[PDB]
Amino acid sequence: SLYKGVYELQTLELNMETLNMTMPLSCTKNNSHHYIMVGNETGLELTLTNTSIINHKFCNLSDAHKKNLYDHALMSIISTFHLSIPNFNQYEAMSCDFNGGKISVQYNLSHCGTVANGVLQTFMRMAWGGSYIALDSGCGNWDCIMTSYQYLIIQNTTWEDHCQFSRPSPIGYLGLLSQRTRDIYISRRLL
Amino acid sequence: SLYKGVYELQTLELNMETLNMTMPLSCTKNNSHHYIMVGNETGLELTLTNTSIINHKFCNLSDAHKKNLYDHALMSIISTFHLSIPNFNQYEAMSCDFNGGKISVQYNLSHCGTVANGVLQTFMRMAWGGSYIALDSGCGNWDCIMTSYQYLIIQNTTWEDHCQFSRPSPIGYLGLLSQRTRDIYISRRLL
Amino acid sequence: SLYKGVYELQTLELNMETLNMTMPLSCTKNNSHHYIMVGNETGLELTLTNTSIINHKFCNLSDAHKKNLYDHALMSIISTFHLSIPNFNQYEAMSCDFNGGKISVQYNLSHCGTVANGVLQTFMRMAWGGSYIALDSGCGNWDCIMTSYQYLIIQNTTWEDHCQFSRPSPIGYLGLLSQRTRDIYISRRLL
Amino acid sequence: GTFTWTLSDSEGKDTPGGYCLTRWMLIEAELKCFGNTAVAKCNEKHDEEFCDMLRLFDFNKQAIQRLKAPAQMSIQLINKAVNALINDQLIMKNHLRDIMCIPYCNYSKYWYLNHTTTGRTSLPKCWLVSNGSYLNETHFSDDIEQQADNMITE
Amino acid sequence: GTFTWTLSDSEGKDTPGGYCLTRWMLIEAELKCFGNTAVAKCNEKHDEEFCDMLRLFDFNKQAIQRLKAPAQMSIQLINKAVNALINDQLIMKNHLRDIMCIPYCNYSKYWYLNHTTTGRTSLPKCWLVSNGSYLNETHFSDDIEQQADNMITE
Amino acid sequence: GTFTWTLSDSEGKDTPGGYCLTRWMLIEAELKCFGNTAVAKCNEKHDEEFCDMLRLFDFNKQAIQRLKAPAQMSIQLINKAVNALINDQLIMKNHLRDIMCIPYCNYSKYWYLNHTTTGRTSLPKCWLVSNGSYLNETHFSDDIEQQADNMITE
Ligand SMILES: *[C@@H]1O[C@H](CO)[C@@H](O[C@@H]2O[C@H](CO)[C@@H](O[C@@H]3O[C@H](CO[C@H]4O[C@H](CO)[C@@H](O)[C@H](O)[C@@H]4O)[C@@H](O)[C@H](O[C@H]4O[C@H](CO)[C@@H](O)[C@H](O)[C@@H]4O[C@H]4O[C@H](CO)[C@@H](O)[C@H](O)[C@@H]4O)[C@@H]3O)[C@H](O)[C@H]2NC(C)=O)[C@H](O)[C@H]1NC(C)=O
Ligand SMILES: *[C@@H]1O[C@H](CO)[C@@H](O[C@@H]2O[C@H](CO)[C@@H](O[C@@H]3O[C@H](CO)[C@@H](O)[C@H](O[C@H]4O[C@H](CO)[C@@H](O)[C@H](O)[C@@H]4O)[C@@H]3O)[C@H](O)[C@H]2NC(C)=O)[C@H](O)[C@H]1NC(C)=O
Ligand SMILES: *[C@@H]1O[C@H](CO)[C@@H](O[C@@H]2O[C@H](CO)[C@@H](O[C@@H]3O[C@H](CO)[C@@H](O)[C@H](O[C@H]4O[C@H](CO)[C@@H](O)[C@H](O)[C@@H]4O)[C@@H]3O)[C@H](O)[C@H]2NC(C)=O)[C@H](O)[C@H]1NC(C)=O
Ligand SMILES: *[C@@H]1O[C@H](CO)[C@@H](O[C@@H]2O[C@H](CO)[C@@H](O[C@@H]3O[C@H](CO)[C@@H](O)[C@H](O[C@H]4O[C@H](CO)[C@@H](O)[C@H](O)[C@@H]4O)[C@@H]3O)[C@H](O)[C@H]2NC(C)=O)[C@H](O)[C@H]1NC(C)=O
Ligand SMILES: *[C@@H]1O[C@H](CO)[C@@H](O[C@@H]2O[C@H](CO)[C@@H](O[C@@H]3O[C@H](CO)[C@@H](O)[C@H](O)[C@@H]3O)[C@H](O)[C@H]2NC(C)=O)[C@H](O)[C@H]1NC(C)=O
Ligand SMILES: *[C@@H]1O[C@H](CO)[C@@H](O[C@@H]2O[C@H](CO)[C@@H](O)[C@H](O)[C@H]2NC(C)=O)[C@H](O)[C@H]1NC(C)=O
Ligand SMILES: *[C@@H]1O[C@H](CO)[C@@H](O[C@@H]2O[C@H](CO)[C@@H](O)[C@H](O)[C@H]2NC(C)=O)[C@H](O)[C@H]1NC(C)=O
Ligand SMILES: *[C@@H]1O[C@H](CO)[C@@H](O[C@@H]2O[C@H](CO)[C@@H](O)[C@H](O)[C@H]2NC(C)=O)[C@H](O)[C@H]1NC(C)=O
Ligand SMILES: *[C@@H]1O[C@H](CO)[C@@H](O[C@@H]2O[C@H](CO)[C@@H](O)[C@H](O)[C@H]2NC(C)=O)[C@H](O)[C@H]1NC(C)=O
Ligand SMILES: *[C@@H]1O[C@H](CO)[C@@H](O[C@@H]2O[C@H](CO)[C@@H](O)[C@H](O)[C@H]2NC(C)=O)[C@H](O)[C@H]1NC(C)=O
Ligand SMILES: *[C@@H]1O[C@H](CO)[C@@H](O[C@@H]2O[C@H](CO)[C@@H](O)[C@H](O)[C@H]2NC(C)=O)[C@H](O)[C@H]1NC(C)=O
Ligand SMILES: *[C@@H]1O[C@H](CO)[C@@H](O[C@@H]2O[C@H](CO)[C@@H](O)[C@H](O)[C@H]2NC(C)=O)[C@H](O)[C@H]1NC(C)=O
Ligand SMILES: *[C@@H]1O[C@H](CO)[C@@H](O[C@@H]2O[C@H](CO)[C@@H](O)[C@H](O)[C@H]2NC(C)=O)[C@H](O)[C@H]1NC(C)=O
Ligand SMILES: *[C@@H]1O[C@H](CO)[C@@H](O[C@@H]2O[C@H](CO)[C@@H](O)[C@H](O)[C@H]2NC(C)=O)[C@H](O)[C@H]1NC(C)=O
Ligand SMILES: *[C@@H]1O[C@H](CO)[C@@H](O[C@@H]2O[C@H](CO)[C@@H](O)[C@H](O)[C@H]2NC(C)=O)[C@H](O)[C@H]1NC(C)=O
Ligand SMILES: *[C@@H]1O[C@H](CO)[C@@H](O)[C@H](O)[C@H]1NC(C)=O
Ligand SMILES: *[C@@H]1O[C@H](CO)[C@@H](O)[C@H](O)[C@H]1NC(C)=O
Ligand SMILES: *[C@@H]1O[C@H](CO)[C@@H](O)[C@H](O)[C@H]1NC(C)=O
Ligand SMILES: *[C@@H]1O[C@H](CO)[C@@H](O)[C@H](O)[C@H]1NC(C)=O
Ligand SMILES: *[C@@H]1O[C@H](CO)[C@@H](O)[C@H](O)[C@H]1NC(C)=O
Ligand SMILES: *[C@@H]1O[C@H](CO)[C@@H](O)[C@H](O)[C@H]1NC(C)=O
Ligand SMILES: *[C@@H]1O[C@H](CO)[C@@H](O)[C@H](O)[C@H]1NC(C)=O
Repeated sequence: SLYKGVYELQTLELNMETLNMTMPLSCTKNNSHHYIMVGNETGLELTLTNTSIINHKFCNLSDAHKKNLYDHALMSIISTFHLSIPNFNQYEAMSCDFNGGKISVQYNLSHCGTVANGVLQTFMRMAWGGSYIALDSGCGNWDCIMTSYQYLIIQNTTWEDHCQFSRPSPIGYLGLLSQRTRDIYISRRLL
Repeated sequence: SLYKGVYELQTLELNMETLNMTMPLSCTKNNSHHYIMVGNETGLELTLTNTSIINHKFCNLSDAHKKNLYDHALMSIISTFHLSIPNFNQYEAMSCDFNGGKISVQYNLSHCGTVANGVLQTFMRMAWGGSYIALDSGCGNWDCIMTSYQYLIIQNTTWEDHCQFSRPSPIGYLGLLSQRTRDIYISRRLL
Repeated sequence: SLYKGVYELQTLELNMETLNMTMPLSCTKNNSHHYIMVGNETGLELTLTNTSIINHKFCNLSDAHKKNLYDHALMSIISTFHLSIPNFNQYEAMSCDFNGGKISVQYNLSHCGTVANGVLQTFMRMAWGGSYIALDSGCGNWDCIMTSYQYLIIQNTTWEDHCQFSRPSPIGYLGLLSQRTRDIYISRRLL
Repeated sequence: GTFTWTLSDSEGKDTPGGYCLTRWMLIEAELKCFGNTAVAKCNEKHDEEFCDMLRLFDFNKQAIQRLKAPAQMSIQLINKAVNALINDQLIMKNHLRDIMCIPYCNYSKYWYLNHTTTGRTSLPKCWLVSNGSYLNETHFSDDIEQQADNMITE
Repeated sequence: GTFTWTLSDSEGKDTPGGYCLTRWMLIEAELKCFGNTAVAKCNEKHDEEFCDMLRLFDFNKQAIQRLKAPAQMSIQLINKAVNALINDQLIMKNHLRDIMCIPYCNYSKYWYLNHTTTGRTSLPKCWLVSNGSYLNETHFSDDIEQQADNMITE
Repeated sequence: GTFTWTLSDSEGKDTPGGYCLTRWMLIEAELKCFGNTAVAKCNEKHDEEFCDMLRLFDFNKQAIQRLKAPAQMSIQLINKAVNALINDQLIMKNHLRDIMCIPYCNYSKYWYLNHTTTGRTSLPKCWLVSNGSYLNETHFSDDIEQQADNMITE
């Protein structure tokens, strides 16, 4: 395609895999499974599913912090995710399991103005590349965002070629870095 | 009023009522009463007064979050207000009552460098247009502003034509969103 | 030095000590002792040392807030410092003691994933003027920053002419203000 | 970051640009259209309150039009989106000028020059207030003269 | 605040100030260099996704080159340095456009004009998507025409 | 999102603009005044350390004058207002250049070109440091040449 007779239209497509060493890269495999790779050899896997892995209502973050045993980058990503949830006020909605240093978070997504809505809003920004196929509408709906799936499960995993549906991108995580603690409610006089 | 022969000076005034559908609008009725309207339905009434209404030192935020009977927008405004208070260190100054989902916050303002100054400091920014009359001096004194009133009471209320002194404006609320958590003290080693 | 025949190169140095009445100023005496000055008559001394002054693992921030005997600017600086530590998860590493209104914090630094690295990263930015001599390597290491000293002790002090190695400057503190709560971990489900 | 929201009021116009404040966005119920040259400065300048208000009004219009309203109102959309629509440090400048007894903008009233025959207008600038009173035009008449010079230059 | 990171690529070039994307930074493409006239626009404008990506790639290159790598990867460096490299409110604008069913940039594909004989190019602009489909080159042909009209004046 | 604080040193001058650093704002130097042509660049430039320092000094001057001091000083004012005076990401850039063993500005020393007969001056640029050693005036002589060419163009 020539414009003005002398200017030819040409296109680019950036390879963001090369950014793996310095930044978290997020992508989508299919409707339910999405991933955030932290370099190679490690990352998080976010699944919207009807099968729960945690049947209890504990999130022993203090014991996990005392023992360490976890990858600090993955816990940083989890902290950014949770602090990016707006108007989170149901502590039983979120349960965890950090035994042995692993990461295994479960948000109970069980219509407008609810905890599941905020969790899905943060989920689709953490995986902005291809999350729209997972949500019921994918557009024209922010506050009443919803998914038929009942649980959002975030688990540490290993690096594989997951990025089938959307290319890797750090844009979702880097965008959510500014959203931390902006819509959290106060639970104490002294935070 | 012509300049350079052909350029006429002309003026416009913005009607920010129409922004009610998207964001809060804060404005002042008299020196003792200020308002933050959310929608054409709800909002917060902020009164500087010598009359207490709670008369106890409890603020059960966690139970209110558990019951989830409150308006999320109003609790978000309350959280922004509290997190915008610089150097808040006396939890006894703030009392609350969220029984049945209502909002009833009370700050005890009973000269320079203490909690009453910080509460007034955030108050005169949350309702920026027209809060200057409520204070002893509109300007000149900043690091310790004072008012003769002893309590600041924030209560959820229904919508009414309240701004008689200043027009509605979102600027007071939108300014304080970046002020959240910039001057909060640490209360725990792990926040 | 003349350039283009007529343009003479000239230089100026800014005396930032005149900014003391509005903001903190950081400087360095030697490799171990560094200072933050809040105007005159007060400030913080940050000392890298192998001699600990606190043997217990308490800090008791809430009691200090309740008694309210401390300088608010210094406690604000301490809060900014602590909230600027990335990935702080070992609460026993930091002890402190505010008895009588003083300030005395002690970070236990006893080589890439430990709390000592985060504490040193925040330290060399709060005292950015001359902290490079305080470290094992001047530059080229960020994630694995280390110093041979085992403790970082932050104590309130008086004003003297300490700024021997580097000039007073607000740049480190003003830079760390945007860093508060940016790289913290979640400890409770409801913050 | 900095503001990025782009105004879109091009359909039906003489030129592809500008922006029109409709009857509901203005006191006294008038329609005011500003050309492409005036509104194009909002893309670059970081110290214009009127441009921030234009972005806020346009965002309100687009959000009401294109996003489904929740049953109960939420202020969740403006909280995230504020930094892309306004410079909050411009609000900070006006608050600082307020507390130091300097004239400041409260974002209500604005002034602009209007060419008599061509109808060309400048980007509106905010009418400052001190205490409870607007400034007279004599307090900033030299700024109006400089604006007239700028319009004659272009 | 505002991005400040500066691109540094001048060795072996006919003039300083350009920037070159290598084969590793591109999907199924070879080395591609953009002159100083286009890359220098990244120092001022606040609404170009490509400039943000250039700063990200340059920061990644410098960080891998100059900083000692840890045993296990840490994301502290980008978590501190992100606001100096990119405009996060540009990401916010693109996401707001996405939820509003407006075409938006996902930061993957970009387009530029290229003079056939001289080889000079414009700054690449992002190719927008909507519900997984790229725009079809007729949805923004007037933008391409305006871009071509901008280079002839240079 | 962006600095907005405006400098005002118009009294007694031959032009309304410009700004003057007194002998108290400088180390071992007398009064130094810079004209409108240089200081006006601070309104737009997002990567000039000297402009940020000018905003800090002006804010300090007006703050100690126009606001009542408390009995014991508070740092609340700068803690809120830093983002309206300076670009914190410029400080982040200098920190990043420091840790990567690149020359960086510590915000102490600046250089400018002064015309011999006219007295006109450039906007001062920061003199960089590496491991406590300033650059030697030959490490950036081409930048000085470019600045001289820029003023000759003006
Ligand atoms: C980096 O920079 C820091 C800060 O400047 C610097 O720290 C200082 O180091 C010096 C030398 O180690 C310290 O000097 C000693 O301090 C003790 C403690 O007293 C001080 O504090 C009390 C209040 O708590 C004050 O009342 C008092 O005036 C001091 O300020 C003093 O006791 C020492 O004085 C005695 O020893 C000196 C020899 O070092 C004698 O010259 C002096 O006359 C005193 O004699 C006493 O000691 C004898 C045994 O040594 C004894 O026989 C006598 O009977 C008598 O008791 C001395 O002043 C100073 O306190 C440190 N200050 C700070 C702020 O920490 C670091 O040293 C420096 N490091 C590097 C790399 O250079
Ligand atoms: C921005 O938007 C565009 C358009 O919506 C989007 O482009 C799409 O990206 C996906 C993911 O890369 C592409 O899907 C690929 O299609 C090819 C077809 O040959 C497959 O081979 C790919 O699968 C292989 O490679 C994957 C990655 O290594 C492996 O994980 C997989 O197992 C296979 O080996 C993959 O399915 C899709 O073709 C494009 N579509 C278009 C129109 O270009 C882009 O991803 C979006 N980018 C961002 C940053 O979100
Ligand atoms: C910015 O600064 C300006 C100047 O200080 C400030 O203008 C003032 O705004 C108030 C609020 O609108 C005006 O007060 C009005 O005055 C008229 C006089 O006829 C009254 O009729 C109005 O009351 C009616 O309408 C109210 C709102 O619906 C009702 O609540 C009331 O019951 C009445 O029906 C109202 O009192 C005042 O006149 C102006 N003054 C000037 C100098 O123009 C402006 O409000 C500030 N804006 C912001 C955003 O803070
Ligand atoms: C930015 O980088 C430059 C270059 O690295 C750096 O310059 C150095 O600053 C220090 C601190 O001012 C200077 O040290 C001074 O040197 C003279 C030499 O005669 C001494 O007299 C000074 O000591 C006296 O004054 C002190 C208080 O200022 C007293 O505490 C002391 O007891 C003495 O009375 C002082 O040591 C050093 O000379 C310069 N070096 C150069 C190359 O200019 C600058 O500090 C850095 N700025 C920042 C903000 O980091
Ligand atoms: C996720 O949240 C949902 C609720 O939103 C949880 O489901 C609820 O589980 C409780 C039991 O813990 C159910 O109560 C039970 O109801 C049955 C039928 O009335 C009754 O026979 C039992 O004695 C008990 O009262 C509740 O009905 C059920 N509600 C829904 C919506 O299913 C779910 O357990 C949570 N999942 C996890 C893993 O936390
Ligand atoms: C992560 O990014 C690095 C750096 O871009 C990639 O490593 C490069 O891989 C190519 C292809 O094999 C080599 O030619 C380069 O020399 C490598 N560069 C460096 C600095 O090591 C790496 O392939 C990426 N990893 C993944 C899993 O995609
Ligand atoms: C999305 O992809 C994942 C990963 O391939 C699929 O999960 C796999 O499903 C197969 C078939 O049941 C199992 O054998 C694998 O063990 C699963 N892998 C994991 C990691 O869970 C998933 O089914 C796909 N989703 C959809 C909707 O097609
Ligand atoms: C999630 O992380 C855990 C903890 O690091 C992983 O389990 C470890 O796996 C390594 C080998 O990769 C073993 O040497 C460790 O002993 C395991 N630790 C424990 C406590 O069992 C786990 O594999 C990761 N999960 C996934 C799905 O990759
Ligand atoms: C809140 O703002 C909306 C617009 O966002 C206002 O509704 C408009 O009201 C005018 C006057 O009646 C009508 O002509 C418009 O058609 C309405 N617009 C819409 C989109 O409904 C509403 O009046 C404002 N509410 C208050 C209390 O002032
Ligand atoms: C400010 O206005 C409010 C109401 O507009 C005044 O409070 C009212 O006082 C009357 C007379 O006692 C009561 O009947 C109303 O119930 C009160 N209303 C509310 C909402 O509390 C208040 O007195 C006014 N203040 C001043 C100083 O004039
Ligand atoms: C608001 O704070 C004031 C000041 O602390 C409280 O008044 C004190 O109450 C105690 C307990 O009855 C008395 O011993 C003091 O003498 C009172 N001090 C003053 C200065 O009056 C007041 O009770 C608090 N109000 C509420 C509602 O908690
Ligand atoms: C503040 O909010 C409370 C709780 O929503 C309001 O009280 C409720 O009012 C509704 C009708 O609007 C009733 O159906 C509920 O039963 C009420 N709840 C309770 C617990 O009493 C209250 O009216 C609001 N306050 C004001 C001043 O409007
Ligand atoms: C802190 O800053 C103040 C304000 O600039 C300095 O006080 C000035 O000191 C000089 C020299 O004595 C006087 O000529 C000025 O008149 C003073 N100005 C004011 C407003 O007091 C003070 O010196 C600085 N502090 C230190 C320790 O240098
Ligand atoms: C650190 O702060 C403490 C507490 O303010 C200072 O000790 C006080 O000093 C004043 C005089 O300056 C006395 O009136 C107080 O009684 C002291 N309080 C206590 C609890 O001892 C202390 O001097 C400061 N430290 C330094 C090194 O200056
Ligand atoms: C600082 O931490 C070190 C360990 O990192 C502590 O030293 C340990 O003390 C325990 C007993 O409490 C001994 O069993 C260990 O052998 C010690 N380890 C080392 C490396 O010395 C030290 O006590 C801590 N200091 C403070 C003041 O809490
Ligand atoms: C958390 O701690 C409690 C303490 O009673 C324990 O019962 C529970 O099993 C722990 N949870 C996990 C997931 O380890
Ligand atoms: C501190 O400065 C103030 C003026 O700001 C002065 O009155 C006081 O005496 C000074 N104190 C000391 C110890 O220098
Ligand atoms: C900095 O300079 C000192 C000598 O003053 C030298 O010993 C040290 O190795 C240098 N460090 C670096 C990082 O070059
Ligand atoms: C400028 O003047 C013309 C004619 O008086 C008028 O139609 C137009 O509305 C004025 N400008 C604006 C933007 O109101
Ligand atoms: C503001 O105006 C009122 C009169 O409406 C006056 O009483 C008050 O003193 C003024 N305040 C200042 C600071 O000038
Ligand atoms: C503005 O000018 C009028 C006369 O035109 C005068 O009455 C009024 O007091 C002036 N206002 C101020 C605030 O100076
Ligand atoms: C520039 O040089 C002239 C020479 O007379 C001097 O008067 C003036 O102060 C200098 N200006 C600056 C900013 O150094």
